[PDB]
Amino acid sequence: SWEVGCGAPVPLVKCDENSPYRTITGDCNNRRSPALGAANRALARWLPAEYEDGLALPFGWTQRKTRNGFRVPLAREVSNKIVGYLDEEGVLDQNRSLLFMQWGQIVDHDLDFAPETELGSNEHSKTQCEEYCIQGDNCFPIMFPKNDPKLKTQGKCMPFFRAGFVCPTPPYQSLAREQINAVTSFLDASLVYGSEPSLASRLRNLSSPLGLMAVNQEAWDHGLAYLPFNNKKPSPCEFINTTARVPCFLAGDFRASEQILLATAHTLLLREHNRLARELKKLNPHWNGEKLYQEARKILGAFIQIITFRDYLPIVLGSEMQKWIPPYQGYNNSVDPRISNVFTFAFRFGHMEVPSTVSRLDENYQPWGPEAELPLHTLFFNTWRIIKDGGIDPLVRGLLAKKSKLMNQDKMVTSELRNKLFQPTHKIHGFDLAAINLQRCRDHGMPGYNSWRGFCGLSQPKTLKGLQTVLKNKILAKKLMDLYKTPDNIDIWIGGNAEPMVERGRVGPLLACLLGRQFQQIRDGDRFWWENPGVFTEKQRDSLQKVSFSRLICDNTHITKVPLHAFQANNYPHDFVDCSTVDKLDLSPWASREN
Ligand code: HEM
Ligand SMILES: *[C@@H]1O[C@H](CO)[C@@H](O[C@@H]2O[C@H](CO)[C@@H](O[C@H]3O[C@H](CO)[C@@H](O)[C@H](O)[C@@H]3O)[C@H](O)[C@H]2NC(C)=O)[C@H](O)[C@H]1NC(C)=O
Ligand SMILES: *[C@@H]1O[C@H](CO)[C@@H](O[C@@H]2O[C@H](CO)[C@@H](O[C@H]3O[C@H](CO)[C@@H](O)[C@H](O)[C@@H]3O)[C@H](O)[C@H]2NC(C)=O)[C@H](O)[C@H]1NC(C)=O
Ligand SMILES: *[C@@H]1O[C@H](CO)[C@@H](O[C@@H]2O[C@H](CO)[C@@H](O)[C@H](O)[C@H]2NC(C)=O)[C@H](O)[C@H]1NC(C)=O
Ligand SMILES: *[C@H]1O[C@H](CO)[C@@H](O[C@@H]2O[C@H](CO)[C@@H](O)[C@H](O)[C@H]2NC(C)=O)[C@H](O)[C@H]1NC(C)=O
Ligand SMILES: O=C(NO)c1ccccc1
Ligand SMILES: [Ca+2]
Repeated sequence: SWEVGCGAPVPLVKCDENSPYRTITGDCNNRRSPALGAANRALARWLPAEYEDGLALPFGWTQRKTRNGFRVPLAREVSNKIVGYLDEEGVLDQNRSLLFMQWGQIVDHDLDFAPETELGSNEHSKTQCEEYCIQGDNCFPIMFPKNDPKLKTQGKCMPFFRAGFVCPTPPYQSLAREQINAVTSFLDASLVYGSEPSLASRLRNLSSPLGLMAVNQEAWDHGLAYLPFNNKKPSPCEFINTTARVPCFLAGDFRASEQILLATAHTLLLREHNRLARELKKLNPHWNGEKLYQEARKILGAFIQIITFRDYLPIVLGSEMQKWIPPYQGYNNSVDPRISNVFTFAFRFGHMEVPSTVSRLDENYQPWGPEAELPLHTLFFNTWRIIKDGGIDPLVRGLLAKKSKLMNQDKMVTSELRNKLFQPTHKIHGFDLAAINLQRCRDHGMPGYNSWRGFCGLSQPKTLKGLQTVLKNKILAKKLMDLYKTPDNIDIWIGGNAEPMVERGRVGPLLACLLGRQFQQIRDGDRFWWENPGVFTEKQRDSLQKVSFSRLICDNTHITKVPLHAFQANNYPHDFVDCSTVDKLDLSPWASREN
């Protein structure tokens, strides 16, 4: 038999064979094979892993060893000589709002999570790594090259730890090391509810039987909900500001707090759960807290799927969408809904769409006062700005009137993320997401760029001349070549994002294929897909295709003018209409009588 083996990080409890709801861990979605899709299982491999020693070591761990005859360049150099750029002018997407970049972060979070390894608390393994930069075990440092400013100021390297893997978390030796996805593979709102039983419970307001999610006690937004604070101390949200001491938010996903905007979207989804939960009491008064919790939750899952598949993917896969995601013909038991290891790196394209600053706007959408615009890095793990500086209406207006950063070949990643990133584990805004990303592709044992080129049925460059034509850019290919000595060693992340963009989307051929495939799979393979004959009622369905993110805002904030098409660029006030004119969720085909 196949490696029908491992699974140790795995929880395990049972399946009700005809239940009308998703489990909290994704289990039992597939009847033949229960665990398919579930949290805490290895990420799927669409191709064999590629390691230095064959089973666990990454390329660029042993200095002597080469990859196809050449040394792999240090990550931070690829970052320095290619990704980075100085001039922020003319870098914004003329036809995408900031929201376009944010919604993506929400979905890449709903689908995947690889926790780093961590067995070294109260040991000097966190110090033997940050302070002394000595490789070993799960400490895989990002070493700085020569001619690097950070050298003169931060040390020899940036600490970095390898991602957790299945079976244990200690020394494993026989099949190749596979990394862990720690959230459910189906798009189901597990970022709002959590992917664990342990946790979905702590997020809920059980004390009361209305199916409410627990909200913040200490603070309220002009009389509105706030994700609840988190116990865990030292939470670094109070480190960026020791005077204010405002903890991070506790949510379905642990990353809710990296940045003030993602934290804002998490609050817009929480309120809406409660808004639906309490409206569902009004129409079906004999429904218990659990019943309310589920049908409410079950809906939000639909809101996310719809918007994702209706308003988000076609302006991304562009014209390529149809070549990958055929219309929906119904659940197919033979499809593997799992998230592949490569997709988790393919979705990081969203990193080139992050602008350099976040704006705050007043009611007539104007600069919210003196310091209304802040550079991005002052917002990593920043909760005090929301709590003590306006709430979210000013911020949410921002995501609409403002634009995303257009990914473009000469300016890729903003400096805010490439030079001034802040990590929870350490205490300096001084990391590089590009380098970190590039190392991560290696930690996970990812096959080179041309492998994937071949996998998707695309040509495969072997020469500068070949690379110039594919990338359609002479200088870019040249630098890629000077560093990788062969298109075959080019880390897929940099590989994928350097290809020009497909017509009407925001990503190239390769990446369109990888993403194109994954969402096709998580849709055809989701038994709880919302367009699935059975999940909701026929009337209930027509009710739902009437949703917009524009409506979501109106119901949960005090913004009165929003646009009809939140994702594409929209100016105020021409493209801004008042809430009263926006279609709404008719919760009646839900209204029960006789239950
Ligand atoms: C201001 C915006 C953003 C910030 C500050 C940010 C920050 C980060 C950080 C620190 C990591 C951990 C990386 C690693 O250790 O390997 C990460 C991972 C990641 N990000 Fe982002 N990110 C942002 C936006 C986005 C967007 C917009 C997308 C997609 C549209 C995205 C997709 C991903 C993916 C796929 C990962 C690896 C995830 C996993 O599987 O655990 N990110 N980000
Ligand atoms: C950490 O957060 C602090 C509060 O959470 C923040 O200090 C607060 O912000 C400013 C200080 O410049 C003050 O706010 C308003 O009042 C001043 C006059 O004092 C006005 O001139 C300003 O326009 C402003 O609207 C608050 O009084 C101050 N609060 C306290 C208790 O001092 C810090 O700025 C943050 N520090 C860091 C390093 O991020
Ligand atoms: C800014 O981006 C927008 C999306 O990329 C774009 O609007 C879209 O243009 C498409 C053409 O690809 C139109 O196509 C739709 O036509 C009818 C609706 O009348 C529908 O039956 C079809 O399904 C089809 O999607 C749309 O009108 C629009 N996109 C959507 C999803 O409706 C803008 O043109 C861009 N702005 C500029 C100035 O270029
Ligand atoms: C159900 O979905 C699966 C997707 O994995 C489909 O699998 C295809 O079936 C063919 C047989 O005709 C296999 O050779 C391939 O694995 C898949 N086709 C292609 C072109 O790759 C399956 O056909 C779907 N079937 C139904 C009835 O829905
Ligand atoms: C959710 O459960 C109940 C229901 O709202 C919350 O109790 C309310 O608390 C606020 C002030 O904290 C006041 O409206 C009343 O004291 C309570 N009203 C009712 C109807 O009970 C409780 O605060 C929430 N639970 C959590 C953990 O926040
Ligand atoms: O994975 C993140 N964002 O997508 C993230 C991870 C660790 C610390 C801060 C942010
Ligand atoms: Ca999920």
